[PDB]
Amino acid sequence: KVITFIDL
Amino acid sequence: IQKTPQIQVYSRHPPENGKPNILNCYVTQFHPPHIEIQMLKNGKKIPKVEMSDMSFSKDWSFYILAHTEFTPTETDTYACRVKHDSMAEPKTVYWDRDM
Amino acid sequence: MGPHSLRYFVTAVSRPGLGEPRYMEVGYVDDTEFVRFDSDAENPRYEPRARWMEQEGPEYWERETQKAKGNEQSFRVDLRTLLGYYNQSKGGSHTIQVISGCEVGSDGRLLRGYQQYAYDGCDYIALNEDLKTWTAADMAALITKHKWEQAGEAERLRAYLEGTCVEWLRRYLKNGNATLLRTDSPKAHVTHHSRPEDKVTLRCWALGFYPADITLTWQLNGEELIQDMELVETRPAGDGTFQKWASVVVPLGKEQYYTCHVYHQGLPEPLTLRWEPPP
Repeated sequence: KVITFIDL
Repeated sequence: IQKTPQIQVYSRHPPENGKPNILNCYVTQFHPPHIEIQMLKNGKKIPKVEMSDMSFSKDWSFYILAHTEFTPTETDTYACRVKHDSMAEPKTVYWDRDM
Repeated sequence: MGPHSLRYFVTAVSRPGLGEPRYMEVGYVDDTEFVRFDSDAENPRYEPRARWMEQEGPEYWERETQKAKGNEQSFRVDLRTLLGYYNQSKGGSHTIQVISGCEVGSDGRLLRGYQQYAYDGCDYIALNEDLKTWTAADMAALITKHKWEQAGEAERLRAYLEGTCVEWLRRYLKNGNATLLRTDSPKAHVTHHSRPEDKVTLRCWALGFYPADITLTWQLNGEELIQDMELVETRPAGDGTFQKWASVVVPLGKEQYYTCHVYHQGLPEPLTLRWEPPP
C-alpha cells in the first residue's frame, strides 16, 4: 500500500 | 536536464521470410516523458502501432516499448523513428535482421 | 526469498494548454509491477497488474483508488509550488517523480526505506538511510526540507516504512510468492556473420528468459573478452520474456577457438557454446 504524499 | 533516447529495433521471434512476427521498438533512457515513436515500412509510416505503458527506472529515465505486427520479407526495409526534445532532429533506427 | 522490496514509482507531469496533469502510481514487488493507477482514463481506478492481486477484495481497491486521487491532488499543488520555487512560467511542462518504499530481509525485517523525489529528471530531496534526516539537492529543495523537518515528516515516513510498508509487503509476498519465483531459462545459439573480409562476427543469443538478469561472455581460451565484445542492453520480447546478445569479431578460420558462456538463475549450470556450422 502506497503512502499518502504531503506538500513540497 | 534532458536525456536522449536510446533505441533498439528487433523482432520478437527469429525472422523468417513470409512468416508473421512482431517488430519491436524499445525506447529507454529519456527525459522528459513526452515522446513520439513511429514505425516505418520502406520509408512509409505504419498505422497500427501498439505502445506499452510508460515506466521509469532508478535513474529517473523513462522507458517504453512500441510494437507492430509484421511479416518480414527478403527486401522490405523497416525502421523506428523517434521524436524527442533532447534531440535536434528525429532519430531513425533501422531494423537489422541479425541484431 | 532473501531480500525483498515493495516500491511505488510515482509520476506527475504538467500539460499546460492540453489539460490536467497526468498522474500515475506504479507499485513493484521485487521489481515486478503489481498495481497501477493512471489518471488519464475513464474514471481512474487502482488496478491489479498481476493476477495474484485479484484476491484482494473490493475494499482494498476502493481505498487505494481514493488515496491515489488524493495523492494526485497533492502533486497538482506540488507542480504549482515548484514554479514558484524555481521562478518558472506557467506555460511549460514539468515532471515530478518519487520512489517510495522499503526492502526487507529473509526474516521479514526492514533492511532499507526509501522516499526520494525528483524534479525534471534531477534529484530534489531524499530521506536518508537513518530515516531521520533529509538530503536536499538544491536551494529550492532546502525550503521543503525546512518545512518537512519542522513538521516531522521523517517520523511519519519511518512509521509507514517500519509498519505498513513492511506489513503489506509480507502480505503481497505470500500471495505472489510462487509467481515471483518464476524462472524461464534461456535458449541460446550462435550465429555467424561475415561481410567479405578476413574477419567474421560470432553472435551469441539468449532468448526466452525470465527474469531479465543474465550475463553473456565470450572467451578466448579461458580469457573473457570483455574489452573486444559488443553487446546489447537486455530487452523485452513483448511476451513477458527477455532477449540479449553478445558478439565478437574473430579472424576467419579461428571460430573454433572461441566459446560463449550464458549465466542465468534458471539454468542448472551455465551454458557453454561455440559456432556450429549446420549439417
